[PDB]
Amino acid sequence: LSKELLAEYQDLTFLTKQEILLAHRRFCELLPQEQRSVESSLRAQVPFEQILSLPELKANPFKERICRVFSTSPAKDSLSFEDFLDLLSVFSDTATPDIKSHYAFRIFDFDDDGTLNREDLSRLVNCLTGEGEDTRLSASEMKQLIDNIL
Ligand SMILES: [Mg+2]
Repeated sequence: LSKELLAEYQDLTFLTKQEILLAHRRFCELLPQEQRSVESSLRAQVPFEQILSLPELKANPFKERICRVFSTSPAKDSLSFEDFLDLLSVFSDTATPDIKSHYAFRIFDFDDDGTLNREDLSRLVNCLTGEGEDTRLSASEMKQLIDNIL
């Protein structure tokens, strides 16, 4: 489903509390001492440089998409508390795969036109099949199969 499903989650609290505890400390480890107080973390965002610690984003080198797409801020390089938590919630593959699809989709979808564009289409079957590997090789054959399923 579209942001319609997640829209209901964020507007709620599907996010656990324990995970938050870790963020308060575990993360404050990379944040200055004068910021160790979660009090300044609710307004302060996590610098991209430090975010490199979160493997969740490792999915794509230039997470620049996570900042702008996942978060709506001018910096576009500092995960803010706001969504940060909401991310862990929506990132819950509890329900069917549909939820997961939205997770990886929105993240991989930088344009967000309403479907998988050449941009996502690649990064997509790329991670699954494995760009430049055994599966599909260097070529446009990615259209033959993708078109065979559609
Ligand atoms: Mg797209």
